[PDB]
Amino acid sequence: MLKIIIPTTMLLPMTWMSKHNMIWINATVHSLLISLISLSLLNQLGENSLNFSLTFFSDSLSAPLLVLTTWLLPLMLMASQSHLSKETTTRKKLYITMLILLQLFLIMTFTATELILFYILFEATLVPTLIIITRWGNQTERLNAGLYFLFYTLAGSLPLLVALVYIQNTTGSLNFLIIHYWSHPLSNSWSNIFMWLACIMAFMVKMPLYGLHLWLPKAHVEAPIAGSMVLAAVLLKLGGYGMMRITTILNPLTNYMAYPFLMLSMWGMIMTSSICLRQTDLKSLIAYSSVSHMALVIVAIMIQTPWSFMGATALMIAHGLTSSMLFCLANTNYERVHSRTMILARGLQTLLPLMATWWLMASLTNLALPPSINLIGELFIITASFSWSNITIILMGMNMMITALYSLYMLITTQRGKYTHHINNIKASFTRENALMALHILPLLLLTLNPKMILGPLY
Amino acid sequence: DGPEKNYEKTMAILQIEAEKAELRLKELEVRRLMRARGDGPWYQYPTIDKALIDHSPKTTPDN
Amino acid sequence: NVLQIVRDHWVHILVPVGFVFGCYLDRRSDEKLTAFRNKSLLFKRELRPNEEVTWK
Amino acid sequence: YGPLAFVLGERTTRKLTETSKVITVDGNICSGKGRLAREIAEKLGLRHFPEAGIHYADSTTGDGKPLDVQLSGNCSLEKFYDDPKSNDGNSYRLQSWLYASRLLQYADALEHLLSTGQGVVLERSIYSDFVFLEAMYRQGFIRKQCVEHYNEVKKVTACEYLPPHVVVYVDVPVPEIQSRIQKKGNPHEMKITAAYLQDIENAYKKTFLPEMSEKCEVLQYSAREAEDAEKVVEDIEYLKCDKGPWPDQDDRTFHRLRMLVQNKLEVLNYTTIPVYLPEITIGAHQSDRVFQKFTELPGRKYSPGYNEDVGDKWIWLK
Amino acid sequence: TMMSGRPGRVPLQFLPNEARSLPPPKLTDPRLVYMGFLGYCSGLIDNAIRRRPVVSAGLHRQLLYVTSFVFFGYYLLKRQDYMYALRDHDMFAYVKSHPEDFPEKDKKTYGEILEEFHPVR
Amino acid sequence: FYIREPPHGSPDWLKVGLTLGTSVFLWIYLIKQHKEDVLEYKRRNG
Amino acid sequence: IRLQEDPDPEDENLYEKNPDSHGYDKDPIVDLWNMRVVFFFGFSIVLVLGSTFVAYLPDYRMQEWARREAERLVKYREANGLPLMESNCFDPNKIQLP
Amino acid sequence: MPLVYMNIIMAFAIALAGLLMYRSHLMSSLLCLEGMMLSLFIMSTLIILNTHFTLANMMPIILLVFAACEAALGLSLLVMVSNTYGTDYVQNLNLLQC
Amino acid sequence: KTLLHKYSDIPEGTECHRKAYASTSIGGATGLIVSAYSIALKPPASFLEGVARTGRYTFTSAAIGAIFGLTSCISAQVREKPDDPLNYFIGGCAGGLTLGARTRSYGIGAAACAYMGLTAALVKMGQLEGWQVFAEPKV
Amino acid sequence: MNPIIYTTLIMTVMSGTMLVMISSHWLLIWIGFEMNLLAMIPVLMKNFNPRATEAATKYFLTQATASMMLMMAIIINLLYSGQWTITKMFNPVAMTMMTMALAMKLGLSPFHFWVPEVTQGISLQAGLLLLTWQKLAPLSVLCQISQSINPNLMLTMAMLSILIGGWGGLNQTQLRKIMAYSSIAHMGWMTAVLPYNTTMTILNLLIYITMTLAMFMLLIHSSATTTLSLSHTWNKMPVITSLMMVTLLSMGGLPPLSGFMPKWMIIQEMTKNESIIMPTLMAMTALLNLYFYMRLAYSSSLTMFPSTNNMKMKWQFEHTKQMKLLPTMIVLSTLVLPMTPALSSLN
Repeated sequence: MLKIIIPTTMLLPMTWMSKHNMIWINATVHSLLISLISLSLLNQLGENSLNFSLTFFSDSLSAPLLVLTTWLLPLMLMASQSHLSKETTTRKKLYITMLILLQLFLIMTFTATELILFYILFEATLVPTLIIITRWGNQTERLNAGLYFLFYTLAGSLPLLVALVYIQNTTGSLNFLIIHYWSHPLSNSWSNIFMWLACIMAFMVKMPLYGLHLWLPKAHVEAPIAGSMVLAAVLLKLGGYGMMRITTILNPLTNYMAYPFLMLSMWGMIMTSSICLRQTDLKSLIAYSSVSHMALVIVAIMIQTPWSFMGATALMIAHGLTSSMLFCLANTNYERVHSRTMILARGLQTLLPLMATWWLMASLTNLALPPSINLIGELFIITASFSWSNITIILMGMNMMITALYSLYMLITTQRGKYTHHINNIKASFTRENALMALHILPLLLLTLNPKMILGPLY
Repeated sequence: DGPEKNYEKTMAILQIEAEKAELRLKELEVRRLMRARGDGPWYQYPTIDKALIDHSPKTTPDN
Repeated sequence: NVLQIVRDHWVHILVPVGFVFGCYLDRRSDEKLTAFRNKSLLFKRELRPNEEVTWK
Repeated sequence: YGPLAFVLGERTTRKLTETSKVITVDGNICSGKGRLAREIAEKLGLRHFPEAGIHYADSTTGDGKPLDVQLSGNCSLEKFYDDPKSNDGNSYRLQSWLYASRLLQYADALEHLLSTGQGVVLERSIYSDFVFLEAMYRQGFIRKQCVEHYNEVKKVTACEYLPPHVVVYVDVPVPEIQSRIQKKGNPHEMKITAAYLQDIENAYKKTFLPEMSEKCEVLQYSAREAEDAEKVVEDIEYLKCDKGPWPDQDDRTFHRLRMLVQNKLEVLNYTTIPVYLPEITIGAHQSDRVFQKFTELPGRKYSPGYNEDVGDKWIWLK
Repeated sequence: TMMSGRPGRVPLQFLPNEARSLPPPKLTDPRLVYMGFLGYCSGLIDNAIRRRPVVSAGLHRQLLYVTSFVFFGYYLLKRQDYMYALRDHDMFAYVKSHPEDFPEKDKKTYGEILEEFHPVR
Repeated sequence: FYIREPPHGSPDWLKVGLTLGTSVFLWIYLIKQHKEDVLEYKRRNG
Repeated sequence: IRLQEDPDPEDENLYEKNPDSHGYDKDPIVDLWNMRVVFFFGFSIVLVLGSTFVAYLPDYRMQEWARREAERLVKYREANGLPLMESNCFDPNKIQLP
Repeated sequence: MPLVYMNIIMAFAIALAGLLMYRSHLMSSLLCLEGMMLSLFIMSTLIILNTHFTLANMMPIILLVFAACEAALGLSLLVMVSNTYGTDYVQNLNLLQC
Repeated sequence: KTLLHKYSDIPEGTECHRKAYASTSIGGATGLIVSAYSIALKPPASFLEGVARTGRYTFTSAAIGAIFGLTSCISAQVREKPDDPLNYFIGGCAGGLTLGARTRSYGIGAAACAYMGLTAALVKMGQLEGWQVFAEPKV
Repeated sequence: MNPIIYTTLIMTVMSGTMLVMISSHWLLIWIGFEMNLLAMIPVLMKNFNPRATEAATKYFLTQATASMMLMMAIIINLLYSGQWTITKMFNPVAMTMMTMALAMKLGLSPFHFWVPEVTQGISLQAGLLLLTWQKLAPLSVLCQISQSINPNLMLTMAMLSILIGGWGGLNQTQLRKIMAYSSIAHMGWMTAVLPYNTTMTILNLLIYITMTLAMFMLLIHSSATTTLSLSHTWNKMPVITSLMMVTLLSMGGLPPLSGFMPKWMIIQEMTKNESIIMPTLMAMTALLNLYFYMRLAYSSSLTMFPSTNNMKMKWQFEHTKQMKLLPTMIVLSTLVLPMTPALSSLN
């Protein structure tokens, strides 16, 4: 894994020692080359994981996420170029360094073979994200959003640290391979119940769960474009990755303990999709849609069936791409009109035609038009839940309908109608923004042709 | 590279980690026993040195 | 004008050198974990003539 | 200078002599104080510090050439003369910056006196700066809260330093000062109102002269008497101010004072007290812009001696 | 506590002569390299604090930082290895001396053992 | 440029020499110690 | 309440100074080369070369191997009359029931 | 333990309660500190004399020496407090809070 | 510690009156300690005011303890399930409601019900499962 | 204070601590504590203010009561055992009294009331000495007598310390009081593992000393004693405030910074002894310290507060005095996590 890690680390000295003109160019070029290197990890032996070393391993679950992060870094730099132009060279380099540290931490989290190291790196991501949000946000609420994000995540995580240390003491090892191979069943005792809660709750917080999702809207709304992109695409997926990894330890109690979170996620998906219908801010609407899709992912993980896990992996990747693209599309309008109110900018299809097509494709993926990977994941999850209970179809179908409604309502309001007369600052879309949208869309559409890559280990 | 490389490396990694887990549990047990009993090198708390005592004839016989 | 080009565009050598170094260190770690190179019960074979390791 | 030097036996008292004195020549605007101060410094063999201006710190730092107003001072005396009651707050910004400059100059003069033993002659000082502030407040140019901020800064800062031994006040009647201002012909100065000068004089005589006279003796000279610089120097030579702080001061207090004076930032620490008066409070964006501009100024990016742009060399081994 | 009262421990000795039996830390150890990296970061921070050129000024000072950190790290690593080796030595000796407390367990193959199957339905 | 001579000014050649010499001595001492310890380890453990 | 600089007008359109801005910077040369770097190293290299690399990635998932083994097993079991799939994953004899 | 040990330990307890329950003056609490020191001297002396710990008959004298050192420190602080406030009242040590 | 031994010794779900008395004693002791600390740190103006504050705090604590013990024991009896933590949860929520009544605030009552009931259920679970708040050093 | 006298007094404080950490006789340990108090009182009042005198008086009274209680405990142990050696304490009442005295010296709640007041009254340098060096001797004495300590009392004091140090800091806008409350919380963390593993207490003490030295030296460099005064520092010396933000994050315990390792190892050691509720409550309560750390960071570096015009003069000049150890202190406080296994050296 050092083939990827070491170059990512060298990205920092290059960025710091690069000329003021050339920071973005060098960062983008070398990040893209690193992403190209990451594509080698997609080749996964079916039976066994790629155990590169004692510290690091990759499987059919970690590989797609690593590729996603490496891909995301250059898109994040491209998106963040515009609003950081006025910033001084040192601050721009610090922002790029925060992004690079975040990528390094995420890669090590995904490839780490020990749960304690995974915890250290997974919590470590808070610092760069917190710094980004609270230093390069454009609103007074960036500080409160940072406090909420940090404290929600830490309150979830710390009991996880206690539980992991206890597991290390009892089983004797926190290496995932040994844990999987031995994996003695849990007993239905209050102590084991609370251990299950401690293990699950941190990832339940990271993956916005209904009742623990309040941090996500504030953080995504108040964060800069790059921070929103990472939070939606990758940081949420850390919870899913950990929950899929951690579920091995808690085999039997999961059936008994799943019902509260299963019900919360299933009803919350409807609740948040309905929330999206009446939201007045584009970023907030995108965030709530993210919440709903991650609720679908949570249901898939809790059910603990192979098809559900494959759907969860596919949905994680597809949603990361789609939500990042949606945030970037909203950010372009925000830069042009300097407001996140949906009503303020209208009829943008006439003014900016190609951005309208980008919006259409992003919304279609959001509403799971087949054969999109979004639909593949959602359909697999839906079938697994149908096996879990035939009555599940009602809520899932209602959620599908509400998702289509809110996605196309966003598209109609922002990109359709008569243009807002007074707004005169709309200017022809730059090649950079269209290139960012295309870089988002094309990999998602291409991944449909070969869907085994994003279908996870159980495939 | 061929699958045999990964197969063998996984075997080696598993052996190393399992040995470490067994050693960790053994260390925990050993420390518990030593602390409870005090019969081992660890947890040997200090006691007064017998060299300090003076055995020379005292002022009074009955000492 | 090479002296000028390299003096202000040498930063482009860091990350590829990083990739090279990473490959080297990964091969070293593969060296470390050679215990059951050909001692498995599945891939254990008799070394073909002119071979010392199955690189496993 | 350092604590180690004092431990070794570097003592201020030995270097100081009868010549070692701080002489402050004060007066109203265009009172001729500069001429007498220069003559006194020349005759008594004392270093002369010209009156602190907006750009004195620029003179003492870096190249020594004045920097742009935005980077250093953000205040204009000409603006104060033309528009005394501007909503910009230029009046109190000017007054506070001038007090800061005079505090720095007093620190530098004390450092010179305590390092080399040579006396220093100053044109006005931190102790006399309140005269202009009171006139501004009386004339309505500045608000009461600005006066309170000035009082807080002076109270925190001025106490540390030792007052001057000899105060020389050159007194010129205000109408003659008006005629002098007309004769000099500076357009902005001509706008000075008579009441403002009268309040300057009132502050001086009612408050400064009595308070200074309490500590030591003050030599008050009329304009005709001031012209005879030799007689003034003789008067100074025959002063005996046994009362006052300097005879009380010993080597320990001199060590403390020299340590304070050497560290200019410590001297100016409380000039930046976090009192958010609109006049002197600078917003975050403007502050960032101005600080970036100051950093880009030649010779200011790095610590002195490490700026390659201005010709510093051997930085790698320096 | 623990190793503090180990018999034969000379007071205020960083490395006992017994440690020399253990292999010395390799000068290319990753831990020592990280200590040198810490020294380099210390030099950079010193330059930043004193407002000197961060990466070019004071090469002698940065060299001294790196050398001091590596020099102390070598001995710190040696002592750490010695302490862990002492722990392992004592643990194995105690296991040997108390066979009853650490009994060998009968090894049953998974065929013999019965583990209940919980269906994921 | 500066009217007041820079406090650092020219390099303090005594300070630079002492720093570089101390670094060199520490490195040489470390290398000799490593060689000695390797010899001792091989000797005691054969 | 404070002396602060006027809010900067909406950042000057990069089109005004350079009509073919391409975004990515104020300086046109860096704009062109940034666009070229992005397009080349993502579209031409990562998407096309990377997509080809994924498409022809060697089948280490053993799908074809599994299919061939299944074909062999089906042929043998049908020829010998043995059931196509045995109900017991592991041979019963080796298991020792309580 | 004989009853004299009871009485001396009771004296220490009483002095501790007195010191921990201030009223107005600081001198009284310094006197309670000195009383605690006297009680400690008496206890140590009784123990060392009953047990014939010959080389420990000096410990009370060192205890007294450091008790007087503490008393001197207390008085030197009380003088400054009185100078700064005009009284030894404890209520004037109120500038520092929490 | 004798009061804690008194509360523990009575079998759960039995002798509800004695259990309530033990809980009331524990609440009274805790209230007395809190009142002492309040009187010391925040001085009372008069001896009568100090007595009033002590009485108020002590009665609130005693009422909380009495309600908790009475409700928990009665629930254990009626449900007939002695070791269920839900009985302790019900007792704790009743204690929180009593605290809200004494403070004459609904919000205090509801927050106290939630937190105190959860804490009491956790305490019962610790009894059942042998959880150690303070663990003897065993390493 | 003449610098020679100051050097002598500081050496006397350090010598008292050394006597505490070097003596096998209870009398000499108590003598070391008394010498520490005698030397420290003038040091706290090096700058003469009424606040300095008030802080010195409060400190003297609290430490004198602690010393008298410690001497009574020593005498009781002598009465019931006849031994002067620092070892297991053979009388439980003496052990309780000694624990109370040593906690009062360390400022462990419910004996914390003096720490914030004293810290606020004294200067930043005297505060650094008070909150880093003074902690050493009582912790050393507690480590030597850890076996005799009743775990319940020490753990109760530690938990109360954590809670109170977290709560009080939330309400503080004065940097020195914030540091005092954070010190209370971290000391509560250190004493929690004293019954279980002393090496963990030593490791936490070292990390805490490094972080507190870095923080106090940074504040001295910025000459800030209030949050608003620290707010201006971004205009003059941004690097200082950025490093302060990093050090604050380490103090909060966030991974991957070095502040994480002490909490990590304390939790591990407590869990090994079956302590699960106590570590969970301690870790959760640490979030409040994180909260006020983050508020300070927001004020100092993450957000740019309004400055004043006179700062333009300060831009021209440069900091005269250099604290040599500050960069290494920052690096150790923030970037030492990858080197935790080295916690067997002090072992």
